[PDB]
Amino acid sequence: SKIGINGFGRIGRLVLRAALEMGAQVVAVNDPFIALEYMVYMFKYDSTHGMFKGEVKAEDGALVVDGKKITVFNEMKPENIPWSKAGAEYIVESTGVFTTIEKASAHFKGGAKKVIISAPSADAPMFVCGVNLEKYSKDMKVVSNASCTTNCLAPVAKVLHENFEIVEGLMTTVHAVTATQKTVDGPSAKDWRGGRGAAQNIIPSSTGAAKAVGKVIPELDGKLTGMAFRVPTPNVSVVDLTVRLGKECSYDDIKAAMKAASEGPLQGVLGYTEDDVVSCDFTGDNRSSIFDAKAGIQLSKTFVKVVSWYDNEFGYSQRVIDLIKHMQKVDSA
Amino acid sequence: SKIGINGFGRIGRLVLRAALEMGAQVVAVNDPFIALEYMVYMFKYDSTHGMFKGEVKAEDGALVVDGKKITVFNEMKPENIPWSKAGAEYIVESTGVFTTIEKASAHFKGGAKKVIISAPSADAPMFVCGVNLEKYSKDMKVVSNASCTTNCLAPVAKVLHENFEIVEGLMTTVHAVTATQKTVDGPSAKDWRGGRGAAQNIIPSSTGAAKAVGKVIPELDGKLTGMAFRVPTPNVSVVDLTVRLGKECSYDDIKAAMKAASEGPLQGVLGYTEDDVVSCDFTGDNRSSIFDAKAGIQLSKTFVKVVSWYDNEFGYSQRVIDLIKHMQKVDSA
Amino acid sequence: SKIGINGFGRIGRLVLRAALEMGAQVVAVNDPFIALEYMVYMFKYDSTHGMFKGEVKAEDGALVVDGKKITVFNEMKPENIPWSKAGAEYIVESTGVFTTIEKASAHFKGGAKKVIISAPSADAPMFVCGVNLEKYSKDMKVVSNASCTTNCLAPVAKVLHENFEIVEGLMTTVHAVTATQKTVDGPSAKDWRGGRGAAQNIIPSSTGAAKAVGKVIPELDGKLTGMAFRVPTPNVSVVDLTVRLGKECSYDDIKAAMKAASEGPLQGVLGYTEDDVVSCDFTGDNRSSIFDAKAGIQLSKTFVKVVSWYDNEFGYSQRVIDLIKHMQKVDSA
Amino acid sequence: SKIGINGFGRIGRLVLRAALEMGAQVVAVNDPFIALEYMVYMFKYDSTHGMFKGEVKAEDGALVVDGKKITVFNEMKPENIPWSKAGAEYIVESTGVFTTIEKASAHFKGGAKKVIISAPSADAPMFVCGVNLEKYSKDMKVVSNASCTTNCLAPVAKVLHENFEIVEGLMTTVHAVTATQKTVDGPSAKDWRGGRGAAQNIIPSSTGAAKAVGKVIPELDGKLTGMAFRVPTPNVSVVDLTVRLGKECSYDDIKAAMKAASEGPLQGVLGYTEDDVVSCDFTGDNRSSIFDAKAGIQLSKTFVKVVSWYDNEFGYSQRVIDLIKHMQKVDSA
Repeated sequence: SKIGINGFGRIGRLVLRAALEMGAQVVAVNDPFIALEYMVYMFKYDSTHGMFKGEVKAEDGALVVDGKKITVFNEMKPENIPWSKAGAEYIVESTGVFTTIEKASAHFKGGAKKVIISAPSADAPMFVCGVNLEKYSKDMKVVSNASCTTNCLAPVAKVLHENFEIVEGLMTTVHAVTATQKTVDGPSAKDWRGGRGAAQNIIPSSTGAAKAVGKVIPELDGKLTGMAFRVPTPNVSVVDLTVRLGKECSYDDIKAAMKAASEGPLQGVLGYTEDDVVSCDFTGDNRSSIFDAKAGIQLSKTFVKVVSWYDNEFGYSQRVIDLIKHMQKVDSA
Repeated sequence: SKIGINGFGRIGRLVLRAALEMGAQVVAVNDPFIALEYMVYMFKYDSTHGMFKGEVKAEDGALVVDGKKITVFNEMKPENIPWSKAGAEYIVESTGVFTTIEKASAHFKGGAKKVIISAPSADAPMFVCGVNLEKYSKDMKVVSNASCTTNCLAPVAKVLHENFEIVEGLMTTVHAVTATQKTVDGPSAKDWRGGRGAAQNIIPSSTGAAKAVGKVIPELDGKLTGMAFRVPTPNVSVVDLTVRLGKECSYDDIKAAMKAASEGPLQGVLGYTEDDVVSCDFTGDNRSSIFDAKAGIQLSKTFVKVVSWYDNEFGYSQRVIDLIKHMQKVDSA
Repeated sequence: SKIGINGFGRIGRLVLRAALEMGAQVVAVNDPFIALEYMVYMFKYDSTHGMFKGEVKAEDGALVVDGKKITVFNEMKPENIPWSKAGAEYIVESTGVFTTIEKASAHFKGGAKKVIISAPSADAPMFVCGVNLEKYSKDMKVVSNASCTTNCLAPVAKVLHENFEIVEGLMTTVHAVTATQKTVDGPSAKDWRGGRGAAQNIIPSSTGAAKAVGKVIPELDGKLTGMAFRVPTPNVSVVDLTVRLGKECSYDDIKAAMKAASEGPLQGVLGYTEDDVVSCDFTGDNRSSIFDAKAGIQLSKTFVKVVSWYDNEFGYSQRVIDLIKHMQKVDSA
Repeated sequence: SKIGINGFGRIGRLVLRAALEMGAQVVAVNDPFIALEYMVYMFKYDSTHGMFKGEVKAEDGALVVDGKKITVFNEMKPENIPWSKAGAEYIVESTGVFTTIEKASAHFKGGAKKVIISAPSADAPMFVCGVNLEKYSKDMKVVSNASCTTNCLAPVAKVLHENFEIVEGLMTTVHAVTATQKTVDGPSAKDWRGGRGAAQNIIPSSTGAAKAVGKVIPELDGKLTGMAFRVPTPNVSVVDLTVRLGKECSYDDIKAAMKAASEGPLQGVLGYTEDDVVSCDFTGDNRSSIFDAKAGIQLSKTFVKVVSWYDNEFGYSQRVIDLIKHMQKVDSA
């Protein structure tokens, strides 16, 4: 699908695993810091998701994954990456720093057609698969796939709001550790709690996730907000949404509405389970949000707490490829 | 004080540490399973709270801690413990098994004057220090000190209800691992999620805490309920309380009300901080509930989330001694 | 291959995964404690090794795994398990308690032909695949597959001794946590260090592994001994063998000898790598021992330290099926 | 004492804590990256060693700890720190970057009298308190305090060599995580294993410790070498030393020799225990090396394994202050 990836960090590298897994075609990778023999090692071994089953080798200055030759570039500034040379047209911008339309637009100088920011953007239209893809029009040059917690929250909020109306809600995500955290207490000037030892601590943290759902589902703007607790697990997180509903209902109506949407309009985005699951059961899960039927609780006919799991690395990687596929189809119709 | 302790598990051992920290007097300990020389070792060394500072030895069938002799019994059945033989009068029943009035009364067959269940009871009146100690009357022979999460929830629920009226609240506690969990996946018949590998997993779980607050503050009965997530930390937990309030207010009004209560009627039970704290900052904290001012969020003038920390092992042990000291005052008044 | 498994704990349950994976046929499972709906859950979800990809259901009092109907029994005493009724002939005895020939022999009363103890036996001949299988003769009714650390140590010691002669050696295994450990400091009367919180601690522990290599390779009897440090990882362990050799050599002769044996007589038992591997890279590995070329060190021409990884759960499960296959072939020739 | 500290990372902060614990006087701290109000916070709160007991505030551009004013500089280059301005004379250079005599000499441009590198040095004479302090002469202007693992190895190597003669030794340290590791898999160009997820993994690593002992005890030069395994614990490490000895002996002779040295010439540096200890029992331990008597094993009268614990953050910080106090005595003698 002429995909180029900028950044070979955790998201770039798993977006590449996802593409391979989904039959997609990545033709170029850019990273200023990882050299090609290091790229091979990093792609091949993964402590959370297992060793890549397939051949990964460096051959003539290209990364070669199961025969697929991927051109590698090591440019510092996006404007200088020669995307056109590899034939990379739609590029996943995963560095975390070129996230606004102006900045992401620097990929057009090297011949990119469209840029997909895999992070919240302050101004590029944000998409969540299964919720607002019909808003995408081929004239959008730079889009964003929002965050992995927005991709978990927005499914479950779409179903709750369509059927019972969300009057207001407050969310907590119990989130696995990330790369921005510290093995032992270290400096983190912009977030003091975030520099404290990640394996030792439950750490309060912020999240713009519930805010961003107000952008993906405009009717929920200003009705949701939340926070995060980082806890010592390597991956897979859980949204805990407490919501005041507009229409009286039972918990079995909430379970029935969620099962119905996982079977139809949100098939493959929203999952449904009634088992005694814990977080390791969703390592490698491709869905954006998996509603846990037995964990939620209802205090009253309009006040309830809903629980939804997400593999914060893997489901979001798979959604980046889904948004590119949707985009391509819309741009060639 | 003439305290006796039944059970030498984490609660029993740490109530012995708290007594010694607080000048209270423990004269006998019973455990059917832990022999005297193993008691010396388990009390002396503690992975979370550290080595006991002071001398701990077994001398003539007694446990001697800083010169104090503690008679040791190894009886399976309460009715068989010779409490009067050791001069033990106020028994902390900490095994978790004899929690109703009918079952805890077996201690009177051995000469006990009062029994304090250090766990929730289906029927013994439950106390939270700072919230309802004035309900205690000297004719109550069996009382309960409720649980560590109720001791964290109830102070915060009391200030919120007094000042703004709680209409409805749903609670989550992000809870450190406990002795009932498993190092690797194994059998837990009653609670299948609870048998899954504790260091690997975020584990949904139940909590009666929120329900128990309706017992302690009768006007919150049926207005509150909640759940727990067990996460891989050895100690210290956090209550995440989402509440709809009767009176409109700002978050600064909630902060002011908590600060004031921690300086006055709840001094020593409820703490207040505005620092960038994490859970390891509360290891060894003696207070029942520390309101984290900076972590809460308010969505509207009546819908807010409040975060309060607690060292689930240690604040609770100290409260058991405070409950016994209150009781001995009323009983000899 | 008419296999019956006694015990549905971690080894029993992964021996069943291994059998399915290897085309073997298990016709019965016995466990007194796990009921069939709990067996389905436990087999299906695994925090370390992933969800079973396949259908697992209870159907008419049988566990049915991908069409394979497995009869379940819930007997407390091995003598009473009716193995003959399901046609279970070779039974994997994995409970950890019926480990001597007399005790394991209790399976013959229910019609078992041969018993394979998946633990060290004090008296049943111990086998390690790739090292002493030719010692097996069809008249042996009860054999043992030794332990997962013996299955890692014995390969690597066979190669070192055949080529350079082991004069003496001392081993340390840095071992992942096991089921006998405790989430927080708890009682463990027979091993006080072993009751201390597993996620918090490096814990010295014993191991009979090096002793048992003296039984599998009789020429090394009395020349090896060692110990274990339990550390907070859920699976995959590493042997660190420090050895005084009889013949002068270089580290490159040790690497060459190990590569040669992994390519021929020890193919599939002993692996060889020169990558920058860490323990998660061997989760799911089927080999008994994987020699790490870059981690070992040589001080002198006869004194060296060798490093070998093993997935202490998975490789040993796969070897139990390999020993049964070898046995069957030898018993029907 | 007039101590200055360069760097406010884990070693810098804990050397400030140790000085205050020991009555020593620190008059200035430099860190280019950590601002004064963030210094207050990082010093006050500590996940492993706990909250500082005492008042810590920023007052007029100074860090005031228990009434003591500490002038703060934020200079990138040593030559630019105005050490004489604050009356700082003995500088603990703890950044890890200025470790040779040529690089550490940049501190004299600012008025320093002596520089103590709190890390190994390629050329500054290295000291281990208790082993070779008598080699210090007042003309040495730049010295090194070696590393925390050398401070654990060298006392134990000294008793073993004095009494039985070390012919050959290979060491492994099972080492807690450090600040150079990663919460999740990421880039570590120089050391690929060291970038893999620290809480997930046992990680082979290098150590110069054993080589450095040949510098500190010149007769062990070239007789020792070793490696490290980084494991998921926040602090406290253990040396596993396998040694061939010149003189035949029993393990009881090694125990007796260690016990005697800890009562006499190594009192305070080497500790001795015979309890069932685990690593959390040594958090905050001030000693450099605690011999665990019960964990070692002896194969033959000349081949034994010795286990010694150390709190890699804390014993080392205390030794830096002991080295400075020795130096100030000799310099004013």
